[PDB]
Formats: sequence, structure tokens, C-alpha cells
Amino acid sequence: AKKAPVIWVQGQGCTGCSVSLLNAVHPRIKEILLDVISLEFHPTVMASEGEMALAHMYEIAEKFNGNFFLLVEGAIPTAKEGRYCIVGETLDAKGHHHEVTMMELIRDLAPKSLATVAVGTCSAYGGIPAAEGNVTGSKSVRDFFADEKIEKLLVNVPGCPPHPDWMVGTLVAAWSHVLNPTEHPLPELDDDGRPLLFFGDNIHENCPYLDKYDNSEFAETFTKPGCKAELGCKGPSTYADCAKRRWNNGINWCVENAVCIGCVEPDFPDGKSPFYVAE
Amino acid sequence: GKVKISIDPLTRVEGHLKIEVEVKDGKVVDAKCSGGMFRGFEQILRGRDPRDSSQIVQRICGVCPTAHCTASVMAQDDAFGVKVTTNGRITRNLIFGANYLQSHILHFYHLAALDYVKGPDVSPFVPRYANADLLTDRIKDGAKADATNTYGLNQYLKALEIRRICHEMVAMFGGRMPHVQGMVVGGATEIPTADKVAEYAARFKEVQKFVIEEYLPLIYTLGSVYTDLFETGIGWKNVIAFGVFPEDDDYKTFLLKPGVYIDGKDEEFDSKLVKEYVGHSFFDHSAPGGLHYSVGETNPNPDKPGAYSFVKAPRYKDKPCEVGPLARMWVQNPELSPVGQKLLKELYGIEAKNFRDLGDKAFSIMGRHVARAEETWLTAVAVEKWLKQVQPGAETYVKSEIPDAAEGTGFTEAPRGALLHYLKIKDKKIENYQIVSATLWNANPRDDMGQRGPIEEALIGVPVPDIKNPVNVGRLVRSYDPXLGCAVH
Ligand code: SF4
Ligand code: SF4
Ligand code: SF4
Ligand code: FCO
Ligand SMILES: [Ca+2]
Ligand SMILES: [Ca+2]
Ligand SMILES: [Ca+2]
Ligand SMILES: [Cl-]
Ligand code: NI
Ligand SMILES: [S]
Repeated sequence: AKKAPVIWVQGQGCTGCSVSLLNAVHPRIKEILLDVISLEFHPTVMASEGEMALAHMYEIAEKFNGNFFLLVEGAIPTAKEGRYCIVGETLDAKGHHHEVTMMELIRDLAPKSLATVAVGTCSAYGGIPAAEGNVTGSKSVRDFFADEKIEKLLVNVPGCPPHPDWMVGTLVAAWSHVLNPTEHPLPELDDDGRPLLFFGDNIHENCPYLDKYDNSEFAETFTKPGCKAELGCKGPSTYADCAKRRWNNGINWCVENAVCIGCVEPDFPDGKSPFYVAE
Repeated sequence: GKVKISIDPLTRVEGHLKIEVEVKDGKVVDAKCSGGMFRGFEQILRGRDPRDSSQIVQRICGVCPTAHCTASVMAQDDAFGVKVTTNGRITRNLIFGANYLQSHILHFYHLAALDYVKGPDVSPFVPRYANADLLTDRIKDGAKADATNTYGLNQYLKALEIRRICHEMVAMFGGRMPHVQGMVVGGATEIPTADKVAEYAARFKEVQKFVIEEYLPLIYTLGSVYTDLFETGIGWKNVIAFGVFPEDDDYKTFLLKPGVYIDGKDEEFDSKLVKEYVGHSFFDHSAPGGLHYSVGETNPNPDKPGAYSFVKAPRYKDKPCEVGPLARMWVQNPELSPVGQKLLKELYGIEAKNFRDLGDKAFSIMGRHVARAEETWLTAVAVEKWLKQVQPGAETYVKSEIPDAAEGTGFTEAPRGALLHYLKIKDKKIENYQIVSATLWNANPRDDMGQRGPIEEALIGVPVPDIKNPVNVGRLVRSYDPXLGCAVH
């Protein structure tokens, strides 16, 4: 029952990907932490801090070289020599202090990893931090890898936030592959590096409101009956299995409640905006 | 004989925080608080459809997105000239209130408790400080130590499921969580049904049971072991609150009222007196003296000489003021939970009816945890009431149109403290959007006059008898429940 080693790092994130992971069911987060993964470093929940936390991260990255998953939450800002995201401070054989940027951290850990998994639209595609108006040179993992000429297996699990089923499912599939690659091939990815397992279905094609759409029955406001297209629904241009899976253990989902804002797509948010204007 | 301690990352807070302290004669004598990550939501927002803001701003933070959503939709309601219905107001309170319960529970257990509770010997519970001064170290009776630690750890583990249930409650009328869809300008997007109100209520009763029977008893028990921690982590003793959970349609009355307490005196909250300084922050201001948020400017400058943080420095009448449950509970001064009244007597020999009866003990490391636990109970009492008030079928949404030119401000309290969003609209687009947001008031750096931020100041005097295991530094910081994503945005 060997657990998957995980180093979870945050750049320009909101911790929402982490919080969504905490909402996992079947398995729930307790079983994920005790039975499925070894969460070696995670800044939001780990016991150690500062020097001890970083020393432990680097020790794991060394001892489990080529045998841990680097999980990345949030974007990587490249403007001003990376100084829009300082992730920690390291201390030399002498007593002096050196800040570590998100750029430096990813450049360091990615080549040490077995695979990198970009969770959330920020890390996968840039997302909100990389949207029009930002001045931080905010970049996705794939773009940073391309600029750095880093060839490391990379899987994107987008969403803002992703559903816990997408994150857990992808990580379990990757680990199963490593343990027995011919019995468990890697999930097929689309052109944007995200698994077809979760991101192959078009929301609109699979939407329970499709009959209403077809009969031109459109909700005049949020609280009227009908398809949500006129209220801004981006289901037509969005690929995720939300219509099947729903959210928060099946309690509700964006389209029933309101509109899809296309949160899993590489052009989120700018290509999906304005949110309350029809596509 | 001064020793410097630098902690970066200061873990088990949200986002990117560095803490630096100077220690002399076993106590902190100086401190610096630094937020090291910037996104610039106020820049990103410019030129957009103002309605987009209530989705965009939630991505400031995945722990408290409902607070930002609330402030944003209220700013839009104000700017658009629309009044929310009774049922819309109540529905917004139910969506947001469920996350207050989630957030406080997440904080105490999953961020704070590993400074007191010894977890199992597997990552991420280890490694930890060698001399961590935990329940298992403090309680000298070994069986009592083991039993108390196990009691705390089992609650940590159970709280994982309880906080998840709180998010089911948020999703009920909010669509999903993190990052709700259900709050918009004009109200809420889904009218509560009788069935869904009942489903929210059933989950709520389970959360409420945990709060009363497990969480409150643990906090009071914890404080009875760490009585020294009611006597340090003091700070300015200045607090501010904006009002949260309006209880009537004209926003005249709240669950927790607005107010200010500075230098031992209560005063009303006047939003005109909020301003932000940037002398030690990585930002350029067009004019000296600090800026009111209605003319706020977000011009990042990581090269600014003398600056050390991406957090601006808000002051009220030029005073540092802290925010959060301590602030709100001090200002409102509500009656304590029955559990609190009883356990304060039984475990401490303290007779207390109202929050202020804690006196000096309120303004401390343990005081902040007590305030948060008591507020969780107080919020649960309110949610229980709102569940009776909400009317299945009653309209929650009122139509509106984007104005050409307008301004609006949404005032609320995030779980971590006072929150406002200021919105200025020109040519139907966001001209300026300025966020003044909870941890901003706590984790800010020195202002232009050298006045330390509240966390910086509260660190002064904190005991550090073991420099290699400076556990009380983190304990103080985490008592404030910082969110650095919110602080910087
Ligand atoms: S993808 Fe969305 S939820 Fe995840 S870190 Fe980015 S803003 Fe937060
Ligand atoms: S526009 Fe949206 S609500 Fe309408 S059928 Fe398509 S996905 Fe469903
Ligand atoms: S329904 Fe649309 S906005 Fe909601 S989670 Fe799925 S892809 Fe994202
Ligand atoms: N609670 C919360 Fe987040 C912070 N600080 C906000 O606003
Ligand atoms: Ca290279
Ligand atoms: Ca610098
Ligand atoms: Ca601001
Ligand atoms: Cl779920
Ligand atoms: Ni937050
Ligand atoms: S929140």
C-alpha cells in the first residue's frame, strides 16, 4: 500500500484548489492523506514552518528524486525577476538569507519530479492572475516549462477551482501508471494537456436544459424557468463533466444555480467574459 | 544579545507570509510582517463589465470567497441603484453564513491546532519542532496528556468532514464552493425551495452539534492548559468592525454591529476616516499622507526603497486597528455561549456573562481563539433563526442595468475581519476598484510614521525561551487567522 509522494507548491494562487481538494469524497480527505498520498510539503496545512519546512521539502525532493509528484497551485509571475511571488527564504553554510521566487522553485523542483501536475486554471493556463490588466508577467506551468526548456511529464487539471474528483482521479491514474504502466496507461490528454476522462464532454451537449434551449425557452432572469444561454451561460464552449458529476457531493452545480462561466478553459477568464453576456 | 529569527514560509496561514522577530532576554523585542506575493486584482478588474467583479474577486481567496462576493455584489447593488428583496437578503446570509462556519472550523483545527495537538507520525503532521510545547508536553499527568491530545486530534480529524458539510451548505443556494455562482447584483440567483431549506437545515444541525459539543469545550479546555497564552500576544488593543449579516432590508441592523474601539473608548465607525499608507509597502502613491480607498491607487513597485511588503497599511484616524472575531465580539459585546459561561467558571474560576467580561484576556493569543469559537456559536444561532425566516418560493432577484457612471461601496465582515469593496463605474466599465480586506488590517507593515501593524505590535513581548523552537511566534500569528491572498490581492 505504497502512497504517492506529493510536494504541493503555491505560486499566484488563492488556495481554492487546496480547499476544493479538502472537499473530496470517495475517498474523503482523511483517507487521501493517510492511505493514498504522502503529502510531504503543503504550505497551508503542514506542521513545520520556515527553515524546517523548506529543508524537509528539499530532503524529500532528493530522497524521492524522480519519484514524487510536483503539484502546482497558482500561476508563475515572471516580471521583475520573479519578485511578485516569494515562496520562502533559504540559509547558506554561512548564516546569510536568500529569498526564493516561484520561478526559482519550479525550475529547481520540476526536473526532480516524477511528473508535474498543474492543478487549477491558474497553474494550467494562467487564469485570473494572467488575465488582461495584470502587470506581473503571470505565466502557466506549460508556458514556463517551454520558456525554460524543461521536458518533464506535465498533466493539467484545470477548473477554478477543479472538482476534487478531477484532481484525485488524475493523481491516482498517474500513480497507477507509474506502478504498472502497461496495465494502467496514462489518461489520454487533449491538446491542452488535460485528461479526456474529465474534460472530454461538452457541458452544453450534456446539459439537462438542452431540450429547453432547442425549444427557445430561455430564462428571462436567473429566477425564471428556461435555458441559461441569455444570462451568459458558457456551457456551449466549455468542456468538463460538471453536468454529470455536479458539485459538492452532488448538491448543486453552476448551470442549475446560475450560469457556467467556462472556468476549466485555457481562455478563462478573458475569453469567457463578460460572464453575464451571452456567447 | 539580540537574536534574529526569520520564518518564511510561515505555514498554516493562507498564502505567502514571512515573519521576522528580534529576541532579547527571552522575549520578542521587534517584529516585521511581510506578504511576498502579488496578483493585482484591482488592476485586472479595470475596463471590465462591473458585473464580472463578483466572480473575479472571489479568486482573491478560495477560503473566504463568499465574503469578497458579498462585498462585490453589495458594491454593485449600490452603484446600480437596485434594492435586494427580503428573501434575497436572507438567502445571501445563508450562503455566506455557512462559510463563516466552514472558515472558523478550518482555521482552528486545520491551521491552528498543530501548534498544540500532536498529530500522527506521518507527513504532513511531521516533521515538527522538537520542543513544540504541545498538550503531550504541557500536561504532566501522562494519561491525562494522552487523553487530552487524542481528544483534540480526533476533533481535528472529524472537523475535516464537518467543514466539508459546511461547503455542501454553501453550495445549496450558492451553486458550488469554492467560488459561488449564486450571488449577483440584484440578489441571489436561486430561490430557496422547502426541500432545499430542509436539506440545508439537516446538515446545519450536524455542524451546530459539533460546534457546541466538541469545538467550544476543546477551546476552553485548551485555554485552561495554556493560561500563559491569555497573557501575551497583546498588541494595540484597537479594533474596528463594519457590520455583518444585515437583519433588515435597509441594512440598519446586523448580527454583529459596526463600531470602533480605540485607546479604551468606543466610537461609531466612520468610513471617511479609513486610509492607506504605503511608506513600507511595494506601491507608489501620487500624493503623500495616505489615501482614502475611494481614491485608492494600485501601482506596484517591488523596487521601492525601504519597503518590505505587498500589503498596504490601513489606519483609522491614523491608528493601527485589528480586525476579526476579537474585533467584532469586542464591539458587539454579545452574551457568551452557555458552554463558555459554564467552562469559564468550572475551569478558570471566572464569572463571565458577556464577551467583555473576559477583560484583558480577550486581547491575547488564546483570547483570539476564544472569540472565534464563540462567534462560530453565535453565527450558528443566527443561521438557525434565518432558516426559519427564509421563505420558500419568494423572489430573491431584482433586475438591474449597468449604469454609465456611478459609484458603490459594499461593506461586510469577512471571517477574518472588516471588508469593503469600492467600485467606480465610467462608460459602463470598471474605472477603479479598491479592496480593503480583513488581513490587510492585521498583517500590514509599518506606516509612513513607523507605527507597526497589529500583528507586528502583538508580537512584541511574546516569550521565546527557546530560540530553536520559537513556537509562540507562530502561535501569535495564527491566532489572527491570516489570509495573505486577501491581504495583498
Ligand atoms: S485555479 Fe482558481 S481556485 Fe485554483 S488557485 Fe487559481 S484562482 Fe484559486
Ligand atoms: S446554454 Fe447553458 S443552460 Fe442552456 S442548454 Fe447550454 S449549457 Fe445548458
Ligand atoms: S459548470 Fe462551468 S463554471 Fe461551473 S465548474 Fe463546470 S466548467 Fe466551471
Ligand atoms: N476572511 C477572510 Fe479573507 C481575509 N483576510 C477576506 O476578506
Ligand atoms: Ca533551461
Ligand atoms: Ca526585494
Ligand atoms: Ca487594496
Ligand atoms: Cl464534492
Ligand atoms: Ni481568505
Ligand atoms: S467567506
